Amino acid sequence: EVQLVGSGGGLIQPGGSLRLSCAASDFSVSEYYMTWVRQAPGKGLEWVAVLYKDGSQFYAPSVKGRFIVSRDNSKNSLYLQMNNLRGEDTAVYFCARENADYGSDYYFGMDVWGQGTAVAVSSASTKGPSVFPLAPSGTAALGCLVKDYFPEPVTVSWNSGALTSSVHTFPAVLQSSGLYSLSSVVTVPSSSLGTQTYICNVNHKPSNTKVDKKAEP
Amino acid sequence: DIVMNQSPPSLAVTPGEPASISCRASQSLLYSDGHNYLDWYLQKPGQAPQLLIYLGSTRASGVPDRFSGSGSGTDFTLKISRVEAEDVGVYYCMQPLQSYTFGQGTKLEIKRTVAAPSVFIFPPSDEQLKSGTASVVCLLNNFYPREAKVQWKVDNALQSGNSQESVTEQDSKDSTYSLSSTLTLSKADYEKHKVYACEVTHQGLSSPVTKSFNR
Amino acid sequence: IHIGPGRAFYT
Repeated sequence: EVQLVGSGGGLIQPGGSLRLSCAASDFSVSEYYMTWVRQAPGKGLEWVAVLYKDGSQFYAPSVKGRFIVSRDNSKNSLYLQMNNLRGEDTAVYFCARENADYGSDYYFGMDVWGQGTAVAVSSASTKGPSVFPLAPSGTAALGCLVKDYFPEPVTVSWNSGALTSSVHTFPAVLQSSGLYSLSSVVTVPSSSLGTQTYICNVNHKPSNTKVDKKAEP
Repeated sequence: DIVMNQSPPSLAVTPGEPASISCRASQSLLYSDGHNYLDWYLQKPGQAPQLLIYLGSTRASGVPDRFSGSGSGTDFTLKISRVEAEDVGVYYCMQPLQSYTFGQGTKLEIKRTVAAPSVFIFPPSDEQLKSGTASVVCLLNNFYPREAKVQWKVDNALQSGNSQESVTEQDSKDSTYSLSSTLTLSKADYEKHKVYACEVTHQGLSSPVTKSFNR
Repeated sequence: IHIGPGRAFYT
């Protein structure tokens, strides 16, 4: 499988620096033009940096002289060193393989993208979430309450990725406390209630917290 | 300083109907090499953008027949001949000629019949009460259209500025929505009452619907 | 040969 998987990122105080990683599979990051595209919360797509196979580097004006695009020929990785971070930088960063060589004529668009890693510039310290069970009783519904955390994102799944269909993880809501909070739910048959383990796996990267909660009647 | 202008911001389409999104550039994305340098990308909710069409008019490997890109010079059009429930998301156009710039984006929505919500109410966990807070959670599962009234009533006496909602993105299988409303109370106030109720009005319901419980 | 970001800046 050909893909980009990126990592790093998380919460980082204003002014601080931060390195985003991104690693190729089944192609060489040294053999394609590579790009970094970000997306501010709610807002749309903004290009940030490009690194050409033909050595060179260029940056969007908004960041130029704070970000740096490096690759590693041996680690097969693309990097985005981000220095002196303003809040205007908090967004989701996507590295992408621009399948093009202007040398020859050919061009084939942003061929491959990464899953996208989140960066949050903020004064405030992290806080990991409390998880509480949402308990049930044709078909029935159960869920998890993921209260009081910061910053976004938090990732929820059920039975370690097994249970997908009928699942609904809601957008986080901002609470009066400055802290985010969400809920995730599944609808299942009332019959498999007495006989099926339903555990939701909450994972909050920047607070290093990781919870598996057994929702039961 | 090429600027792209996408039209419209949003459009609703019934599966089977055609759709047609427009991108308009500040300058000509026609290059002296005899090619049109403009792309079309789909960003399905909570995913990375996926390429649809490069070089103004050439569909990428894997993209369905139904997607076609046309245009030249400075005016361009992405067209879906027959929309499917799963074409829902946001469509962006990008030019890779002068820097890299994107359209404002275009939210594609599916139209479908009315769907009434099935409703669930969740009393606060014992685990959470042992922490001085009480969250009463209410689920509206798989309904259409998107608008719905959720009214909390404690000891039959409704609240205000007391709850808050969150709504899923339109599902890509059945083009439905789902909704969470959350009544947050102090552990204090929560013991002071016995019946908690969740009253939802919605287009797919003849008369309103309540789900409730007892302490 | 790369004067800037984009196809338009390749000599």
